[PDB]
Amino acid sequence: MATGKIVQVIGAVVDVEFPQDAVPRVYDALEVQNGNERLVLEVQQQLGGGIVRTIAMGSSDGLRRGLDVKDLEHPIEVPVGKATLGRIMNVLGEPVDMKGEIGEEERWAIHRAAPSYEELSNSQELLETGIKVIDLMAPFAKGGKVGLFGGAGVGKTVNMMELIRNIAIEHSGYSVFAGVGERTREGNDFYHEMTDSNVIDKVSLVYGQMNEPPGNRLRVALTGLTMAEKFRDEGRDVLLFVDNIYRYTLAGTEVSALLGRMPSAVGYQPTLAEEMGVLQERITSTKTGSITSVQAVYVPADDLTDPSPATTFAHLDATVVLSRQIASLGIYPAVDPLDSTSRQLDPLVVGQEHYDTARGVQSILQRYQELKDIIAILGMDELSEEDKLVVARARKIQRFLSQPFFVAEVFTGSPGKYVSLKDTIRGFKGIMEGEYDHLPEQAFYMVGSIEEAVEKAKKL
Amino acid sequence: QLNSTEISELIKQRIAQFNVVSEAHNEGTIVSVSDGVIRIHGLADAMQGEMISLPGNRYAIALNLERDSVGAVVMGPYADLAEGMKVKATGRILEVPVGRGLLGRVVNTLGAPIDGKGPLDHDGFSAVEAIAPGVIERQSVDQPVQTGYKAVDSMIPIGRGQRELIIGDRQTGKTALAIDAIINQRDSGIKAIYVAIGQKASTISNVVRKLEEHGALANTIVVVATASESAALQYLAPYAGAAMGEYFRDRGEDALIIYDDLSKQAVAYRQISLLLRRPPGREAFPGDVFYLHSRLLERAARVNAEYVEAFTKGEVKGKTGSLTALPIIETQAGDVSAFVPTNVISITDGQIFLETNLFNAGIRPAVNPGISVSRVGGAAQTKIMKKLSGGIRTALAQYRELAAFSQFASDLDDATRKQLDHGQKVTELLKQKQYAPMSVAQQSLVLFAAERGYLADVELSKIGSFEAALLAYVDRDHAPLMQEINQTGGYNDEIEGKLKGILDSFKATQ
Amino acid sequence: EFITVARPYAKAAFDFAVEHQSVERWQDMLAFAAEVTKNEQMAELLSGALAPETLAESFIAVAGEQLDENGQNLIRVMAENGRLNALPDVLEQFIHLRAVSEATAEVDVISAAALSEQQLAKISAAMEKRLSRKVKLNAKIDKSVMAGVIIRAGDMVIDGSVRGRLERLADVL
Amino acid sequence: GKTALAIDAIINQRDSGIKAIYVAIGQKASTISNVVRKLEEHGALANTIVVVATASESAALQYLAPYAGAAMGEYFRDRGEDALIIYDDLSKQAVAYRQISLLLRRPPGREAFPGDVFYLHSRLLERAARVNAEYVEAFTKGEVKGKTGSLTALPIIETQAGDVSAFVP
Ligand SMILES: Nc1ncnc2c1ncn2[C@@H]1O[C@H](COP(=O)(O)OP(=O)(O)OP(=O)(O)O)[C@@H](O)[C@H]1O
Ligand SMILES: Nc1ncnc2c1ncn2[C@@H]1O[C@H](COP(=O)(O)OP(=O)(O)OP(=O)(O)O)[C@@H](O)[C@H]1O
Ligand SMILES: Nc1ncnc2c1ncn2[C@@H]1O[C@H](COP(=O)(O)OP(=O)(O)O)[C@@H](O)[C@H]1O
Ligand SMILES: [Mg+2]
Repeated sequence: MATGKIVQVIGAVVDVEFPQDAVPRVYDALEVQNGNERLVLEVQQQLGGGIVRTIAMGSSDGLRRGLDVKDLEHPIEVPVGKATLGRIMNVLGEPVDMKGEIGEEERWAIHRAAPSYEELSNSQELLETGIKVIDLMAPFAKGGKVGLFGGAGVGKTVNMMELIRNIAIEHSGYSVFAGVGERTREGNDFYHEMTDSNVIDKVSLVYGQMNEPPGNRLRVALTGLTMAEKFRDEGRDVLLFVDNIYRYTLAGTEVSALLGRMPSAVGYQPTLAEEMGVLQERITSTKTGSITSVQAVYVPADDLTDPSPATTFAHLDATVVLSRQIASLGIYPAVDPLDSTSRQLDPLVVGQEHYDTARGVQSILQRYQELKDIIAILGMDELSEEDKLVVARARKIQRFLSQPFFVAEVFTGSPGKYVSLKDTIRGFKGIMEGEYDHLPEQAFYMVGSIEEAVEKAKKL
Repeated sequence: QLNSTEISELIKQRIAQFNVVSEAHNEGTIVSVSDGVIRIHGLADAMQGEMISLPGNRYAIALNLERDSVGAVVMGPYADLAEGMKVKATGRILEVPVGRGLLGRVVNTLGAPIDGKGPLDHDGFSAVEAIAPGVIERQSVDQPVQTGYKAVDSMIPIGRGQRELIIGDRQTGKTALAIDAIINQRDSGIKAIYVAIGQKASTISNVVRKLEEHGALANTIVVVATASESAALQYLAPYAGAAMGEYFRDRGEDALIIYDDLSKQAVAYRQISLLLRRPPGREAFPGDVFYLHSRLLERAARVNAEYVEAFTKGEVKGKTGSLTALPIIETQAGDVSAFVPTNVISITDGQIFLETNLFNAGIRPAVNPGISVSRVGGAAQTKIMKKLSGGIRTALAQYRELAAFSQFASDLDDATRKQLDHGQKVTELLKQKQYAPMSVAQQSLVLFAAERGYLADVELSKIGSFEAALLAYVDRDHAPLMQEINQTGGYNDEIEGKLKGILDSFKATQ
Repeated sequence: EFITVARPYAKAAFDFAVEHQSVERWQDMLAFAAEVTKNEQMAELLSGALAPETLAESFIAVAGEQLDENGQNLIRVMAENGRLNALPDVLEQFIHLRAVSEATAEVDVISAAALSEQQLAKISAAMEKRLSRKVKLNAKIDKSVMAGVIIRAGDMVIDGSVRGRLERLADVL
Repeated sequence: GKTALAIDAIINQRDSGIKAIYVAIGQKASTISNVVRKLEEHGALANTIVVVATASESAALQYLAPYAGAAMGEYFRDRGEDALIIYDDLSKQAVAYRQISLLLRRPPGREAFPGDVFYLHSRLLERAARVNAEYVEAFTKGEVKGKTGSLTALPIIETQAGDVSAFVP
């Protein structure tokens, strides 16, 4: 039995009046008959006199005043578990693909509290990805947040698919993709490419397109986070992909502007920091399991002081930068080793050997970048015999970082390789310490581990 | 404390009989008129976006449904309206005529013809507000749309169903590029729609005259909302054009729609929102300004054969459909960090930056490479053009850096000298006259000439005459090859050898 | 203050009472409605954010001396906008509009001592021609003025008090 | 290194007879847990009080934190012994007042902070002081004589792009 009635409709903001003893709480879900379809409304504010103010999760057109409203007493609930894998869903957990109903076993509310102080894991642990560049220069911690700063054409989506595959296969976890403000064409392309690469079954996709009202784009991240939290409770390790945190911030700004709250500096919502913390704090390592996040970041004006980047960076544990310049050399993955950083790269976290190897590699590459200016301006003759050695070693290092991905086999025509942390550490330590110096530089390109590099040199 | 529609006679009516609901919900009365926005008392059954009929065969759109009154915007002249006029809520959402008959006609955003050429033959009506096809319905864009400009078609491919933002400062040629892209589709299967928002009527009349002069008007639908028309008409106008374009897309045909000055639509919507007292956001735009442009642009898409088959009830089976949108955004002072420009940049699939400095310089097309980009890229491009354009891309990339060395290039490596005199000649070649679109055969021919080093000995001052002479020569002596290239756009050794023969034979002349 | 918001309700009520020739009953009902508003528990009830209809139906319960068909309609109309506190001002504006309609004006007279009947008669006769309305004088003689008389009608004031002359003379300084 | 310079100080006071307090405002729960583990590792935890307001907790809570810590230190200060208190991200407090303030429709000043933002820190910081023996005797009601209490404070502020000229810094 419907108990409320609509009293105001102003764009996406819908006001509903309930009997004084039945006013729904905040964040609850309502539904109404918008012609021939059910329209879900999310409660935002409880006004005096039983009037509630809600944001419509859909097209608001065609709503009449006085329509009956059914008060679902639980918050927005979405299906979770193994059944979601390989399926495309909207913010409401309805299937967007034509592949029929989801065989749900549970439905979970999207709004839940963060793990308590006593539930957090009692250790810091690295999440070995199997990619040489990432595992060496920007190691992932379990439960850490990772930002992607690369542009377009730099192989971002192939890196995402490779990470999904490696976590699903080499580990025993699952992945979730949250399309916050996705472009529909790009979402279709991503779905088809994941189908071709045969990684679709391993990952669950929830899409909020740009054409949706602001509420859907704002809440769509929470649905993916809830499914990831479901996967974590089973004891696995989970990867959560957020396609643009910046669009999450903008959707929150739009919602707050619609509600008519007072704006904040540079026009953002006054609740910017808390809205960011609510999402980010649920991505942590619990005793049962951990959720790890890779989030694409956008800088509104290349201004790193803007409140959105300033808030985002406070939660990021590592930064991965993709550059088209390295892709011009044919090196893949096109990860910049000089700008990519991780605050796990510390002797007390990764150990002294890893720290020393990474610092050595970075210093060698910086020195090479310095000497390239000398080589260009004055020529190789100026270079001493010690600087020629560092130039050759830097070229060999810069080509060793290449790696063939299992999902990129259609491009290179070579089988993918998985490299453990110790293997790449030992290989780079060897290259720096002067063993393997006699090999041709092309023996390191796209080879894999060093034990495969020596084999490649034997026939190269 | 202030009054909220508490006026003496309504209160007296409520005094007499409180249950005034006994009167039909279908009607109401105007209680306020100001700046084109009216407040209506009654209309208990009104709904968002509903058309409300006014005296004089005018209409208003119900946008604010408040607890005591309905706020509506007049879609026409409003100065003669007065409070106490009766209004009746027609139970219809805003709809416009659609069909093939609209082609060649000039209509306002309501679908009323304004060209003076009589009524419109039309295949029914479609709702102005609509929902874009879902993710599963879309299909990847891999088909070319030829603008007829060497620079655009070479470095910035446009695919059928792509959204390509034309952006630049005032008086940089955005309108010229849009209308020339309209002209080039005259002999292709693509049908064009030109939507004028906030333009002055003389400019639109001149544009229509130029369209009819080159013969493209018969393939174009013109939707006009002049600067003197009600803000609601200007704001709704792009959506009507999209609805007209969606007619072809769903039936399995290709359409190209151009929105002129989306910034003017945003200004009109801001005016409407502020007159309705909705909370302002950054730069006084309403909160959902991004939603406004996003839901409009997402309609431009390519749909798979199964969506077309389902929609047409199986009458069309093997055809996909597409709608290509070319929105126009005007940056005030080269600022792409403004609000509406940032939103439109984030929405679209690519950008064509027109620069005022280059326009002042000799390069009339003024397209700026290195900042313009198409995320669809080579998939939108024909095989021969895709093969050839990489040379241009890399040549300009190299030329950009050497421009600093141009001041004192007398003392340089001869390799650098060659790169510089090649970039300069390519940049000189890319310029093109207005209203003169080049077929794919001619663009491919001149690109082949530039890339294969045949311009190495030609002087920078004479590039244009060389191009014109080559085009006339190939049009005179080798028409079949141009026909085959225009028909297929294929590339192979049998074609490269023929082109080599063409260029060697031409180089003996002129 | 509720002065500005009370005006439409007072005007509507007065026009309705005129069309039904029941002004006196309306004035009594308005006075009663204004008295219940001043009740201490009713004041807290009115301050609370109850729903308009429940607050209205609770207000009608405390009134059994109202003409329900019209008084209940009035109260429900004011309740729907939360204007119930304006009733003491609606009453005053209703009285003012009634006095304007009956072309009758109250006048206050202040003097150092009680006036004779003949002086009162001349004052009333002069004021009736000044205003072109009937007048009703009241005398509120004052301890501070030592001579003269003050005549106040509406807000127009005529001063002949010696206190006024003393202050007006010192002003020439 | 701002947090590190501070926790090091707390560790140094392990044997100096000075009590320590660590107030975490708006910090990630994992970082707070890690800092607590490090404090316990070196044995300073038995001498410190840790007040926690995680990044996800309500803005209201993130204000009585840096004041509750001041009161806990004031206990030792008034008793006549020495304490050290290190508020973390006093900036993350100021962002929280702005939210409670803008939610209350209070007119913002420079940037978007309300004019009261100076009073907020001034009244929190001014409690850190060294008091003469007479005040200690008056407060203790004669129980403690001749000892001066103290409360040292190390507020932490975070600057964008090293801009020391911003409003809050
Ligand atoms: N390729 C070209 N060759 C020569 N002239 C050109 C070319 N392209 C544009 N022009 C000229 O540039 C001028 C501006 O063109 P257009 O009106 O299309 O600019 P715009 O950017 O749309 O301007 P506005 O913002 O004023 O509407 C016109 O005089 C037009 O003829
Ligand atoms: N004396 C030191 N020697 C070497 N490394 C140090 C030293 N002090 C701090 N660091 C390193 O500085 C890095 C950052 O330390 P810390 O987190 O305390 O900085 P912070 O400015 O407080 O960070 P945040 O701003 O995120 O709170 C860590 O790698 C830490 O080990
Ligand atoms: N291992 C690899 N080998 C060769 N090319 C690669 C590899 N990984 C990525 N790429 C390149 O990345 C490009 C596409 O990157 P992608 O992220 O899919 O595009 P976008 O950024 O536009 O979504 C391809 O052209 C491909 O050549
Ligand atoms: Mg123009």
